[PDB]
Amino acid sequence: SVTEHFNVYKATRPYLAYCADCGDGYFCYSPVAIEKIRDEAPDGMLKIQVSAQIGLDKAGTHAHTKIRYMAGHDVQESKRDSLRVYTSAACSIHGTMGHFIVAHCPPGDYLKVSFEDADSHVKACKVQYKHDPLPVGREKFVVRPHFGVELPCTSYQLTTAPTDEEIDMHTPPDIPDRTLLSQTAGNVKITAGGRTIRYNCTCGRDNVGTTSTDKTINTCKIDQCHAAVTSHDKWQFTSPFVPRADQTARRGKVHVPFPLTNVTCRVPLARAPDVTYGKKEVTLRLHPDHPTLFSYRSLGAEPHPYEEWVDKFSERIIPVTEEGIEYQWGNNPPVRLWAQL
Amino acid sequence: QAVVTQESALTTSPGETVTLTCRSNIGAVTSSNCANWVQEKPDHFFTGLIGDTNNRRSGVPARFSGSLIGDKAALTITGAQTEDEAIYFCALWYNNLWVFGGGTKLTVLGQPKSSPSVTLFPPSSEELETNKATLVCTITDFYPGVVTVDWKVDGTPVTQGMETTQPSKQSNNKYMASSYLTLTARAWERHSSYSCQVTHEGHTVEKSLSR
Amino acid sequence: QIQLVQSGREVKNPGETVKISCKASGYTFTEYPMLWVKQAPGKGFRWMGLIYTNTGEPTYAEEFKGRFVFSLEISASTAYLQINNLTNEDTATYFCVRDYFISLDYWGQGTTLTVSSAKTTAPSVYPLAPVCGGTTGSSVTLGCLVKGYFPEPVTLTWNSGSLSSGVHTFPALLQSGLYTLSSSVTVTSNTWPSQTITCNVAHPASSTKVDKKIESRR
Repeated sequence: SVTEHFNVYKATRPYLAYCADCGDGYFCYSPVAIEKIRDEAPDGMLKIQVSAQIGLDKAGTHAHTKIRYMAGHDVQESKRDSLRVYTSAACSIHGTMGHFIVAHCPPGDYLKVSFEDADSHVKACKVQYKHDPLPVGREKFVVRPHFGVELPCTSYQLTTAPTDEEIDMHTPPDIPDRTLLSQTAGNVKITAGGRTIRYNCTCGRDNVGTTSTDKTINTCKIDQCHAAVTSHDKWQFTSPFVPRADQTARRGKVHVPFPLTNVTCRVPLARAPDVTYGKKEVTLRLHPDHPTLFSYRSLGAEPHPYEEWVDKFSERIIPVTEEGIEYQWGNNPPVRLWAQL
Repeated sequence: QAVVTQESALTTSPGETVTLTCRSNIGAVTSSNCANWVQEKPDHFFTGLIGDTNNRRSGVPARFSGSLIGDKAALTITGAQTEDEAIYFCALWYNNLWVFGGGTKLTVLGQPKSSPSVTLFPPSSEELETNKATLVCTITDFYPGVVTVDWKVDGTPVTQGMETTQPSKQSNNKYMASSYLTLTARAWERHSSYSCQVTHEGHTVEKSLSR
Repeated sequence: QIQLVQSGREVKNPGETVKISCKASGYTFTEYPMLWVKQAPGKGFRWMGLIYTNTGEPTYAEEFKGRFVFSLEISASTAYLQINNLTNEDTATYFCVRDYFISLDYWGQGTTLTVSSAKTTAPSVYPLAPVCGGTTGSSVTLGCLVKGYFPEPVTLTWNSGSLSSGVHTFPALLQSGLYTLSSSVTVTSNTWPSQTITCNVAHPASSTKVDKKIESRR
């Protein structure tokens, strides 16, 4: 179900997760959960994985404005821009597929999915989101548009193949719905419909009810009944923090969007400071730039590297030996100064 | 491959003797090569009776024996059915397992069908909320089912709007099937005297609508 | 006869593989082989080899190497040809045979495999009944039209599946990469309309099905 992605979108009807602090600290099934993080990239590539169809239509055609919500208040198709991704900055997108979304974003302390699928504007099911660049290159700027360099990096290739890996779920979601059972006075009404019941026997094992079909209990309410939401139509892939009623499972699997592969890197390693050769030495005054790993390398010598990330004007006095200093400092190539009389 | 060659067209009569010919295209038969012919039931359900030059059929008419005829599987079958139209398969099983040649498909007389029994109405309003219209005009059990279908809503058959579904035959020669007039919803309101005018075997089925 | 419960009509996944079983029941035929038939497209039963009952031994023809598997799950009487090598130039019938009357004698089922690309829409069934003006004879022709099956399957039951004495049907036929037909039968004067002689359409692989009852527009 990745040749059309909607086969994998239809195998996994999404449900709410352990949304522990959506408001201040209000905790329940959160409708836009935080399932996994997919950020092993040197392409500045976050990926969020959660339990809604953010990248899967109802029939499964990837509607832009259809991002699929899924709850016991059921599967629906909420907005395409109204999915909140808040990393403490704007959740910039690179793409999205089903229960995943790959993106670039300058990081923070908390990622926060914001549930807004026409039942709300936002709801901030958040997570302690570490995200920091550690960028490539000698130079220290993250500005892609200037033309000064091209290094190698690895970024999330945004092609819509089926999978390289595949996450999945079974032992199915006996799930967060216990207010179904209709009121009998000392009995109960099995109010059947909408989903599968997952009942339990206290006075009568007809209180043990699976159904979208209703029944009767006599002499047993809560306290002598049992009711939970035990239905199907969802392969629930990564449900942590709300355990399934199954300790014994048979899962189904689906692939991983945005597979990380090799790319370039437009890195802006600009010109360094000014180098006057002196009476036995030489000296380059580095100006300010983006924070650049300067390396004055006595290349052949005892390699005390005049090397550090730099952000001010510094004074790289390379007293040049016969072995010759290498000013290869911050996003340029080297320079092999040989001392002379 | 192999060729146990006989008449791969087979034309029978009422109670008709399916003489499933297969003389050996290489030459002469044997029971180690298994020159056999067993008659084949509907939906391409070959069930081998006249087995390998040694057997008759289990529960079939008793006149059927796929045996040595010519230098191949000559299958003499006297006393066939009225609607037993199916593939009398000439199997050659060369001391390991049965591989097929062609097998003579046999279709006979006895019990010819009628005109196509008319189910021809513009169907319920589920398509008319989509801005569509698919009226169902068809026959049931037409025989000899050589169907001429003029499919044009608004009365006159034009090459669009019409549609033919699968007109499918049974074992007993009953072959009537459906089709539609497939146009718009307000376009299905634009014309109401549409249909599918069908005719097979001298019997003509009127698919006419009302809207 | 040790009769076949055939693997279904299946659209082909590309490069794919499975053990397409003709469940060869009627006994535990464990000392009994069969011809594991490939329903060739023109040729009919051009079987690419045979199965065994307990040995499971697939005798192999000269063409089924590559996309062929021999599968013999004969513990409850199952034989089968494995559809390996999913490609669009193979898709035909798949049958069995048990080896009684010592060549292949218990002629199996035959299930329609179709190697191909298909739709992302399965069939849908619609109720087409007697009209809001009349349409009323001794035979009142209705049913459900089950169309658009990309990929397979499609199956249409009459009377909601119960009152189905002869609901004449078109199977999945070609339209836009979707298998399409209609399963429609007559009700009597007392077959409908208050007695719900309803056309039910189904697509089990693509899961596109609905039962549309004995209720017309009048």
